[PDB]
Amino acid sequence: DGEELIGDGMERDYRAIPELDAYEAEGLALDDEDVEELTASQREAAERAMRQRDREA
Amino acid sequence: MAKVSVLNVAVLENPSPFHSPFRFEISFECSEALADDLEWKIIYVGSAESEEFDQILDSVLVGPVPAGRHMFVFQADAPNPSLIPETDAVGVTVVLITCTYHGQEFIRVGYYVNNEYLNPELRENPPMKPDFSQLQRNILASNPRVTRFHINWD
Amino acid sequence: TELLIRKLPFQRLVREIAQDFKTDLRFQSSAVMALQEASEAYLVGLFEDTNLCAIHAKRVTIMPKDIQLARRIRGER
Amino acid sequence: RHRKVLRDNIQGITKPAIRRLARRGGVKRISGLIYEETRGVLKVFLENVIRDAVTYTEHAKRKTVTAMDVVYALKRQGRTLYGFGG
Repeated sequence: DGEELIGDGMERDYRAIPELDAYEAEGLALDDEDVEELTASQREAAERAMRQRDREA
Repeated sequence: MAKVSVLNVAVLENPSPFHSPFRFEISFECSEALADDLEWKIIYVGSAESEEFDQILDSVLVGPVPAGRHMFVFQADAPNPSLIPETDAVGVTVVLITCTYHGQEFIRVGYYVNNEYLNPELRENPPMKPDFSQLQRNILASNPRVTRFHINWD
Repeated sequence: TELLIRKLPFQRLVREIAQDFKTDLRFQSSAVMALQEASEAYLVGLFEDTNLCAIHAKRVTIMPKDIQLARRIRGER
Repeated sequence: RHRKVLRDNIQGITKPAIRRLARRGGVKRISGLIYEETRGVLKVFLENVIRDAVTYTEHAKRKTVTAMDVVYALKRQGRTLYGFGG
C-alpha cells in the first residue's frame, strides 16, 4: 500500500527551475575572505576535541 | 593507514533453523604486526526501530596478530527470542560482524537476515506469538555490506 | 535529467542546520557542493540497500523499517 | 479584489527530490511514510557532518566553512562497500 515511482507523469519531477536550481550568494564567501587551511596543530587539536565529544556522547 | 583488512567472510551452515548457531569463517590480512588484541563481535539487530533490542551473540579475541593472511572460525549461539519484538520476529533484520582495536571499531560487515516460516500455512497465518522452532534464518551472504572507519593504531 | 535535491533548498537547509552550532557562518560555494554531493550519495546508498532489504521481505513497496535497517548495516548509532 | 503579497516559503526538502533519489536507488514503489523518514535521515546526516566541520572551522580561527573543513568531517563518517577488498 503506497506510491509508484514509475510513474507515467513522473516527468513532473525532473523539471528545470533555475530559481530553485542554483546557489544564492547570501551566506556564501565571495570573493575574498578567510579561507586559510587548517595547518597541523589546529587539525589534531580539533580531531582531539571531537574524539572526546563522542566519548562523552 | 590501516593494519588490518578483511579479505573474506564465509557464511556457513546457511540457511538454518532460527536456533542453530551463526557460523562465520573470517579471513583477513595484517600488514603490520599488532601487539594487542583484535575484538570481533557478532551483533543481531533485534528491532529496526531501536538500537536497544540489539543482542551481542558472542565476542572473541584474536592476538597478537602477526603479519600475513589469517583465518579463524567465529561461531555464536543464535539470539534469545524472548528479547525480540513480535512485529520484528518474522521478516527482515540485520546481523553484523564488527572488529575493534584499542577500543575503536575499524570495520562493520552486515548481512540482511530473513526469518521465515518454511511451513506454508504459517506463512499464510502466523501466530500473534511467533513460534521460533518453525523459523528458518536465511542470511543473504551474497550481499555483505562492508563499512570501514578510520581509527588510531598505536 | 540528473536532478536529485535542488541546489537552493539544500543551501537553505545547510545554512539552517549550521546555525545551531555556530552563529554568523559563511560557506565556500565548494563546501556546499561537497555536502550536497555527499548527502545525495549517502541517500541513494540507503535507497539501494532499501530496495534490497525490501526484496528480501518479498515486498515491492519500501517502508521506513527498510530505511531503519539500511542505516544499521552501516552502523549509524 | 484584495491582492496578497507572497512571502518566501523555501523550507527543507519536498517530495519530488525524495522520489528522485529513491528512483536513483532503483526503488520502484514507496510508502507515503517514506517522505518524513527520509528528511529525518538527511537532517541527521547533515547535522553530524556540519557539527564536525564547524568544529574544524572554530579551530582554524575563522567564520567561513571551507571545502577542506567538509572533506575532513566526511572522513569521520565511514565508507560502505558492496564487496570485500581482497
